[PDB]
Amino acid sequence: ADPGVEGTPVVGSDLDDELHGTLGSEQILGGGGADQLYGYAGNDLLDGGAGRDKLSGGEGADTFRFALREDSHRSPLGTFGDRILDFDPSQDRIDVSALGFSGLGNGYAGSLAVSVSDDGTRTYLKSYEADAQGLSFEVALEGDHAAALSADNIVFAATDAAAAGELGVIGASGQPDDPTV
Ligand SMILES: [Ca+2]
Ligand SMILES: [Ca+2]
Ligand SMILES: [Ca+2]
Ligand SMILES: [Ca+2]
Ligand SMILES: [Ca+2]
Ligand SMILES: [Ca+2]
Repeated sequence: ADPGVEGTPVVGSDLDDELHGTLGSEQILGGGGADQLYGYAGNDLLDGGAGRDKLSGGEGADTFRFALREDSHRSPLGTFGDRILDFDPSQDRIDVSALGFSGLGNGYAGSLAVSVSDDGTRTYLKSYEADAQGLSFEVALEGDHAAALSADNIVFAATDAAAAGELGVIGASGQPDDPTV
């Protein structure tokens, strides 16, 4: 075995990249260009920067923090929402407080309302808060686990875990039939 990492933010910040990271914890920043970022194993921190970025968190509890208000957002000019390949909605988290919103919008089961492209292709998650300038937050996911997304893994509560976990999904009811045929 021989290390010699070609990834990490050390190279290609302002232009399109292919960064393959280590099997340990890292801070990954894409910078400019449509980057292909791969965090792999370890608890990683990931920012995309300018452009529509394609990114994997990999194994470990990852933090998709993003750079500024100008990252993973939509504006009247067009969308710049990033494209996450393998987000784990149980283990990983996505920050949005400094860049998008602090109060979650419309949604149910402790979530934000999800969207799909069609029968296939990517799924999306949207925030329904926007700036008066039309700067809103949306992000695309191609793992198609929209059915498991929750606002619990969307971190706007300053990473404080004193609250949350409030669910009322539990329950049972029925209308039984009694045929004799
Ligand atoms: Ca780059
Ligand atoms: Ca980028
Ligand atoms: Ca890593
Ligand atoms: Ca980006
Ligand atoms: Ca990882
Ligand atoms: Ca992960």
